[PDB]
Amino acid sequence: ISRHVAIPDGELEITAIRAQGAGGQHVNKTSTAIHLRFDIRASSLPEYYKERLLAASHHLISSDGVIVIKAQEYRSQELNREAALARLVAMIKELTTEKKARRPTRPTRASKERRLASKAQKSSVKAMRG
Amino acid sequence: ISRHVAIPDGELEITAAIHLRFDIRASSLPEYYKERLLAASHHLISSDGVIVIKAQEYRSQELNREAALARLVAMIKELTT
Amino acid sequence: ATVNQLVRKPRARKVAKSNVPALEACPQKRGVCTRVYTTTPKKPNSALRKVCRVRLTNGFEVTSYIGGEGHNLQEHSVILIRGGRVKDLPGVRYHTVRGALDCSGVKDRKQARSKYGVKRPKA
RNA sequence: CCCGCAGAAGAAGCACCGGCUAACUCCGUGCCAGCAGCCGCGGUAAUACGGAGGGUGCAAGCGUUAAUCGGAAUUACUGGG
RNA sequence: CGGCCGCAAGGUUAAAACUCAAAUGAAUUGACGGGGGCCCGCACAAGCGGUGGAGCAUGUGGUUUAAUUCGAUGCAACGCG
RNA sequence: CGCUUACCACUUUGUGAUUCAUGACUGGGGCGAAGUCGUAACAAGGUAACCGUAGGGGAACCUGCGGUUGGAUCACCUCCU
RNA sequence: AGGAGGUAAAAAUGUAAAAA
Repeated sequence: ISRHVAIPDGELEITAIRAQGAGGQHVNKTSTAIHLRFDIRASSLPEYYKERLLAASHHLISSDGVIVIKAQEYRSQELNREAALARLVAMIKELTTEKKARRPTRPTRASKERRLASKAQKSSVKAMRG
Repeated sequence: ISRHVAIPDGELEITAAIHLRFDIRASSLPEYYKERLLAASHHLISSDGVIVIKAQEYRSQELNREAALARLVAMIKELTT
Repeated sequence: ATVNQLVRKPRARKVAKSNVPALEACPQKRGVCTRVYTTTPKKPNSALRKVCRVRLTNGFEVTSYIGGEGHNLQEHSVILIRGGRVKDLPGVRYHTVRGALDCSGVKDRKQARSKYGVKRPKA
């Protein structure tokens, strides 16, 4: 019902390095406007939903579950900062989706036409000794 | 990063040996998912939103109290997605 | 017909398919026996059949039938298997020998007790 | 192997009973539980599920499984289309 | 599938696993046909007056109720028992 | 006797043949129907069906060409002699 | 009695609303 964004201030490690690709001398030098976060598995906010992120095979997440997302879209670092915070809630909150199994099924009116069908063959099979 | 808290026991119209409860529409969960809640056609939900819950298999009174409430929150999480 | 055709190509003996490919000329076989579940028979009948999936000694995963009320198998317990189809659940063609290593006899079978492997109650 | 003691003492179960295939009723469960080589039996009277009584077969053996030939003139030379 | 042939499409030769107790032929009695032939009925046509719209009486469904007794509930139930 | 030479087995290397396990995924099949879409075929099945071939198309199937009968159907109204 | 012409129109499904 009630749900509110948490994003533990400080619990999420944030690093900053230079970008890739082409783009003059502003992308190889002071291009440290690019991010690369670190969300260890030791964080554990929900605790039990947490173990489902770890055993969950996926990219942008190592074997130890450090969760590393390298943001590279624009020059502004505050843009990739929010662009990353969005890719986390897009990865994290996309795996929270605990789809319902809710099974199985069962015949409702099979016996209402099948059983009457056989009962109609059970009466025809009387051809034998008089 | 999106702390979940589905707090039950609030605006309820739980009527009832085997429960037949309703859910009030004029409150609980706002317009973005309320319209998603008011746009479901499965004939369990009426044309108002005073939803006719017909939970009858969970025999006992207090059990069907929460089972129909379970029928409520399950229908809610499906329509709040 | 027409003998010259016959001397070139003799009368073909129909190589019949053996109904139970557990192991040819083999009366019984044992298995690890896993997967105890229940599925529905076909159009004529209507019930719930308790079946099992056995890993054979020669390595053949086949499904068998536990004939009787007595359920004495859970994901393990090695049992004995004999051939016999039940024809209602298509896919199964073997019977679990009731009176095996870990499969005991069924209770209250006071008539026809050789089958279901129940010994005689002296009283 | 023979003589002698000899309290019946110490010595009978197994399958099946709807038709095929010799042999029937009652009770409990209700297309549920289960049976079966084949057709199939079972939705509150089940001559077929379980049990009981009685019956039939065979016998220190009786069933079930597996395998071969037979039935199969459904590889037909004998003996087919 | 392999071989063979082919510009290609593909052709020719020809499996098995698995699955079912059926599948098939001729013919017969029916039944049905937006098949044909013939014939009848307020079936249609030619007319007249009605129901359905309104109010009320009465029966039913649904709903409600401590109970709204139960059964009937296409034609052939519903001013029915 | 030692040594030497030819031959052969184990071992070795490289490269083929065949067979058997296994492989993400993918093709089609059988089986389970208790769902969804349509109703193609069986009557002239409501466009006769089927066969081969080419193209088309969510599905059955549609269409063109050629072929087969394993297809139904001959009621009436005008008129000559 | 022989005979020739012409005369015809679109229409699915049988759990079908009753379960999760």
